[PDB]
Amino acid sequence: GSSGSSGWQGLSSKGDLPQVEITKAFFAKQADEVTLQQADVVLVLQQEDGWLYGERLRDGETGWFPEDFARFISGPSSG
Repeated sequence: GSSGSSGWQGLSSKGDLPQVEITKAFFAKQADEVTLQQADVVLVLQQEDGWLYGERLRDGETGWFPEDFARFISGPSSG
């Protein structure tokens, strides 16, 4: 299959939310900040001029992550 598991299905709200790839690890210092790795994926949840909140698809950790440490894959389209 694709990795085992034993818990809840998930239960989360999301669709086409914005995603950014962490160019470099982002060691969380605060209690709101989440630790990210290089070339990671985080589902943005709340965009705050300065900090971008999301949930790491890795484990599902939801914290605050700066853009400087990520690259908007697709969101602010042009067309």
